Amino acid sequence: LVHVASVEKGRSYEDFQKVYNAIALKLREDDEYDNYIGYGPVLVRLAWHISGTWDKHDNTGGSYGGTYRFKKEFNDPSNAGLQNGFKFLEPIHKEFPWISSGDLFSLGGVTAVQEMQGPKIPWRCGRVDTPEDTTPDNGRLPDADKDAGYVRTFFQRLNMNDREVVALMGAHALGKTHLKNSGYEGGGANNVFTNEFYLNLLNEDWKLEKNDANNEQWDSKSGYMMLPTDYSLIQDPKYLSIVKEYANDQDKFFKDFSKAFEKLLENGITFPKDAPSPFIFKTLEEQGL
Ligand code: HEM
Ligand SMILES: CCOC(=O)c1cnc2ccccc2c1N
Repeated sequence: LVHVASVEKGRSYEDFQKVYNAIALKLREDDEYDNYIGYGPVLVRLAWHISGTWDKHDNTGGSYGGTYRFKKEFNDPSNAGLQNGFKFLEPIHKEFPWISSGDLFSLGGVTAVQEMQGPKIPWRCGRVDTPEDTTPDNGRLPDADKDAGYVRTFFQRLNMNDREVVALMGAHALGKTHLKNSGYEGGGANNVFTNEFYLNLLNEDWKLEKNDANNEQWDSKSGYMMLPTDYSLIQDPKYLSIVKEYANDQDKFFKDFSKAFEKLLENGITFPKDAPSPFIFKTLEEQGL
């Protein structure tokens, strides 16, 4: 099973920058969403979920196929709430129908991260829409009620190591949990990409409680929350070290996240030797737009 990247015919950097810009402009002007969080966080989550289906053992799933457009994956309980990201991207796709679904979904996550003042995420095109019988079964994305051993084992399926895992989890500084979506409630409702996930883990006084859906979560007096899988990053000594490193080094966190997030979005894709170099898109701000 090889998924070879194939550049959308006749497209170049500028074409993709235009799609980036459309997403970013819509992020700016659809700012009311989810009590003024905006769509940034959910678009980051969508990019991660469409990528997180990958299995290194047989090379199935991941972003290449754009199979989130299909009913089985669209309706995965693990993807509850992602329909909002899909709806956001739908007019974007109609404006730029030449882009593959997987390129669009992954590009939305890149754009969201950069537009929320995150690190630049290099991004490669060439994901190709594959048929419905390539859609991965439900159950490939991770549960939140688990411990560090689970997180570590889970992520080995996506060929991620401890540093990559800890880096990627910093995305949980963004957005919030929604009881109706996941059985968890709360979060900072933040839309600026920072290293505050790690600072919060280390600095808050956390109490493990049951929530209204009778799930376990960690709550702070200041009103932040952490999933059991989030908190496992300070229970495990290897993860804790890296948590401390990112809490104390914003630039290192940015750089490591950029690498891990790109890798996440590219898992399962074979890039031929004559493929274009990754693109680094300019923000609206850098374009004076
Ligand atoms: C152990 C792995 C992970 C687990 C168990 C997990 C679990 C969760 C849960 C339960 C939610 C709340 C969803 C809702 O209630 O709407 C959430 C939200 C979120 N997750 Fe994760 N996550 C994991 C890893 C990741 C990764 C690797 C990223 C991206 C790099 C990511 C990005 C996000 C973002 C941005 C949100 C907020 C979305 C919003 O505000 O709508 N997560 N996650
Ligand atoms: C502000 C950083 O710490 C948090 O408040 C926090 C912790 N875990 C989360 C897990 C999922 C979504 C949001 C999350 C979140 N916002």
